[PDB]
Amino acid sequence: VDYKTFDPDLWAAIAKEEERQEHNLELIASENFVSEAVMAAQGSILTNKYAEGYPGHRYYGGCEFVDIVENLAIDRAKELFGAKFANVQPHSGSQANTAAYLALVEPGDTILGMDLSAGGHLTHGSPVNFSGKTYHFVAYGVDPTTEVIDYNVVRILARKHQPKLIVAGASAYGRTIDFAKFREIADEVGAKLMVDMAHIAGLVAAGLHPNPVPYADITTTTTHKTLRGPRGGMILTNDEALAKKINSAVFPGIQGGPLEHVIAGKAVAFKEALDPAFKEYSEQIIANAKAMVKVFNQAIGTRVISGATDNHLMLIDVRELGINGKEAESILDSVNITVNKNSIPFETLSPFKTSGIRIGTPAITTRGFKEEDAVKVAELVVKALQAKDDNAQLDEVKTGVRELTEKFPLHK
Amino acid sequence: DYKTFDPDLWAAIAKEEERQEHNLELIASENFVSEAVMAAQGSILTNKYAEGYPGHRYYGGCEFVDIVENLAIDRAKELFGAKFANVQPHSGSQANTAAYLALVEPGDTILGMDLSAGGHLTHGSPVNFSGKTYHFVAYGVDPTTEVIDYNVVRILARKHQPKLIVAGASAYGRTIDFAKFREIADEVGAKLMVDMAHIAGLVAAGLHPNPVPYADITTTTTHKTLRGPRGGMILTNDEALAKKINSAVFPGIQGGPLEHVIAGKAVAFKEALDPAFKEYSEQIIANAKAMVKVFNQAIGTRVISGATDNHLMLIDVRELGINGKEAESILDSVNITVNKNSIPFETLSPFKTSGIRIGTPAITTRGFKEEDAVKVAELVVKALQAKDDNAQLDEVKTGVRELTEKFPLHK
Ligand SMILES: CN1c2c(O)nc(N)nc2NC[C@@H]1CNc1ccc(C(=O)N[C@@H](CCC(=O)O)C(=O)O)cc1
Ligand SMILES: CN1c2c(O)nc(N)nc2NC[C@@H]1CNc1ccc(C(=O)N[C@@H](CCC(=O)O)C(=O)O)cc1
Ligand SMILES: CN1c2c(O)nc(N)nc2NC[C@@H]1CNc1ccc(C(=O)N[C@@H](CCC(=O)O)C(=O)O)cc1
Ligand SMILES: Cc1ncc(COP(=O)(O)O)c(CNCC(=O)O)c1O
Ligand SMILES: Cc1ncc(COP(=O)(O)O)c(CNCC(=O)O)c1O
Repeated sequence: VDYKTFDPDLWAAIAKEEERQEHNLELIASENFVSEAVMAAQGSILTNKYAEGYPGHRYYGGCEFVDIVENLAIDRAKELFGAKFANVQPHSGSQANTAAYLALVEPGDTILGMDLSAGGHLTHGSPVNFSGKTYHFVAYGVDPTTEVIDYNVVRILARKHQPKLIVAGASAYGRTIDFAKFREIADEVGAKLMVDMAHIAGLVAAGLHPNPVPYADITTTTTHKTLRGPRGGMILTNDEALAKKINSAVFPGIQGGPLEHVIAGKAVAFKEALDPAFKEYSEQIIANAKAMVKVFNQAIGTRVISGATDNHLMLIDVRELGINGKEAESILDSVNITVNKNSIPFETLSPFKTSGIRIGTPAITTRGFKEEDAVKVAELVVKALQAKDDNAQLDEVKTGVRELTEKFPLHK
Repeated sequence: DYKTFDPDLWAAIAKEEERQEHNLELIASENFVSEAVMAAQGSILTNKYAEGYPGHRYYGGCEFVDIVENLAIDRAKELFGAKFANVQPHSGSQANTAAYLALVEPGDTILGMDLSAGGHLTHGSPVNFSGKTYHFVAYGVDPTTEVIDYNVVRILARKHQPKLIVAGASAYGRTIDFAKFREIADEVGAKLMVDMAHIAGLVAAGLHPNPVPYADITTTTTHKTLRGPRGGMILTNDEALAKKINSAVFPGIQGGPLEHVIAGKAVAFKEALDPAFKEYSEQIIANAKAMVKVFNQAIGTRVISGATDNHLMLIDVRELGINGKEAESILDSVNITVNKNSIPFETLSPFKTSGIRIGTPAITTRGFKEEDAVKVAELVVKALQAKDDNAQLDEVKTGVRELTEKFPLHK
């Protein structure tokens, strides 16, 4: 509180954001609320250490204890996911994927990855991203009728295009991904397989989604989604030769000094995820998501892509409400429900309007919501979107949000 | 209490805290951030996805994160006079990655400082993305003076016709003539990029010529002499480049920014706008010059170029019959933390090297003045000359203890 007097404007903004998280329903599928330990590690004196290199082999003196922290994160990662090798230095999921491609393919090589509209990430071959700029991406999508991955189409594309690498994983796909089937297709055309499990990494760790690590040549992930850790990336592999290429790619390939205080937060979160309570959290995530999907399915005007969820998220086509994703987002904001607009498969509008919204349950599950409460959130979402600027209706939605946020204090 | 759930992690963090307390941190690129910076990094801002830029995000709920990031952008602009600022780079390497994307094309010819002479890895080392992605030509320093020969730089630029000239250094103790670099770049039709990561605090305090008026793009880290959290930043005065910089950072090479880190950047920039920061920055250079004088007079330690104009020095340890890695290990055993470092025309591998690098930002932050800097330098000399006399080493340890007890850090 002493330093808060020196910079009133900044600490005032941080206080508002704390209230915002307290008083809104955070439904961004890729968000979560980290523990106090995760925040304490990020707020620690480890921010002061330069530690270029890897544990035991640094380019600086004085890394005795940073080496303990980083090996803590590596070892717990290997235990969480069954990988023989782990790199915990990527600053983000985008840095992780950048180094993974460096260890797997050459510039210009052909890569088969999920199309962004269908659910793939920017770094799975978007042409405004390094991935699409550096490599020759062929995109697979979802079936127009079922809106799930057609693995025959993936195989057809793989045979047609003879990719060096197939990428699986998604930012906006609510369904189980068949990594074994992907491995089988990659083997038929002689390609490598990279799996980006960033969104489902927590569910994988809890055994509630098939684990890609045994199948993928390289597995990448973020630490800050369903894994409920600090923001950052990680790279997993079982091949010792790839592990050497990954480590060289991360540093001195594309990064310099690692963020050791963030890596401390990773070690914190990995140990939390190894706790048996974490598995109960993860099942609650899926139970809550399925509960909301059921509410959204019964409502006309919220159309759940593929009609179901197997994991933490849902993609909602809002077009039949006469709105686009950007306006659906702002409507829900005006009643203190935070989502993001999101492209849906076969998206026809720009990535800034879109035809839908995305909703995920990890953050409300973390603050304590159960299925009854998830159901109330979805009902509130449907009500707000059907309101059509009936301000009385909207204020009732605000009331229900207020009841939910008071029933489940977060930072209080 | 949450510390009881993970005793191994929290013990390691506590040991690192004592280590910073009881060792002399002489690593030129390190510092000790304020309680406010750590509090900002340890805040709830880590929970926010904020892809995009203030006002134009891909997520809901960014009203207050937008305030924070604009605080950091605006303070960066007031500190350095840049018309545009990008505060989202996760690191200095990410900053430079986006800068190159905004300036040149893969395979283009870039003229950057050789690593041994003092340049950074991202200034064209062939094990780095820079050397792999672009055709780098290196300029170095004169062998006799160990400072930059700007006529040799002009000859190289004329000969190789680079699309881009990069100036800036990780281990160069002397003033860089950014005006001269701009002039050379203009003669051969090149763009100019300046990576001021090490001197950014000195630049902010007006103690090193400011590159922002000269460089097409200026990159920096926020965590060296700027005494901020770990991260990068990209500055420019050109509206077209600013747009290319922003697209290069996101969605070019990053995803969501680290908003708690950007909060810490905003904290640190306001600290640097305070007049005490200028006195801190002046003390940095005074302490560095004080140590250089000790090293010059000591037999066995040779200061590269024989002088410093900024925060750091390269010490050629070869006359002591050791290499930089051994010098690093000796000094660590007496609680002095340095890093081995290549010297100009380095003949050994980057993991052995012929020297060590020493900088004063961190001991200056603990409060050291020139008298105390002189004692640090004398202790470094005593330890490197100790040569298996364990009694001498114990005396060095005692002197380190007197200094760290006199200038408490985390206590
Ligand atoms: C993380 N990300 C994401 C993703 O990567 N993949 C899916 N399926 N869904 C999502 N949802 C949320 C988020 C969306 N991020 C995006 C998505 C698309 C773009 C994009 O194409 N932008 C272009 C054009 C933007 C425009 O026309 O407005 C650019 O030049 O920046 C830029 C950022
Ligand atoms: C940040 N960095 C640095 C730098 O970039 N530039 C200078 N002048 N001085 C320094 N000092 C500290 C630090 C040193 N970092 C380095 C320096 C050199 C290398 C390098 O050449 N590595 C090679 C192999 C080196 C070897 O033979 O051991 C590699 O394949 O990884 C890798 C990292
Ligand atoms: C000291 N010295 C030096 C050195 O001895 N060794 C190295 N590696 N590097 C350097 N760098 C700086 C300095 C030498 N610099 C130069 C650079 C260029 C020239 C040069 O081309 N002079 C020609 C004239 C060339 C012309 O005008 O056509 C000559 O005949 O003197 C002569 C000397
Ligand atoms: C599958 C996947 N991979 C990589 C990333 C990139 O991580 P960083 O933002 O840390 O670079 C994301 C981000 N997904 C964000 C979202 O879905 O909202 C992702 O979903
Ligand atoms: C001039 C310069 N530019 C970029 C970087 C890279 O920043 P990151 O480590 O955050 O990627 C460094 C690191 N210099 C580290 C040192 O001198 O010890 C640097 O000195």
